[PDB]
Amino acid sequence: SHIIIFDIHSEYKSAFEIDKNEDFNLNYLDVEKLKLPYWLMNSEELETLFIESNEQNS
Amino acid sequence: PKLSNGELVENRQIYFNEKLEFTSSNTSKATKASNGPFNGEFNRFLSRFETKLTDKRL
Repeated sequence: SHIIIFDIHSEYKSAFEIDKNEDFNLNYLDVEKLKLPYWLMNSEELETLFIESNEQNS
Repeated sequence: PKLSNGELVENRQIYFNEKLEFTSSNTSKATKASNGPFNGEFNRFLSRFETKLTDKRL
């Protein structure tokens, strides 16, 4: 069974966090543990991240 | 149009064969170079278009 949850303001962590003896491994990817290599980005997202906005860049 | 290697362009058709490097801009009277009418206006267009060209699911 495969489920993916993109939860802004995380709330469903408790709903699936049953006791450890029940053997239900939960992969809690939070901002601290999240590993997104920036070099995988494409043109649009690279420009959005670095070039920014709010200015007529020279 | 003036090439980087002190060369003028007579016919605007050598662009199709390859990519050319031009001389930088300056305001000195002896060596005066001005930006072209379409200089730097196709930046995002070039980025998106090259993104289209690179991907080969199409």
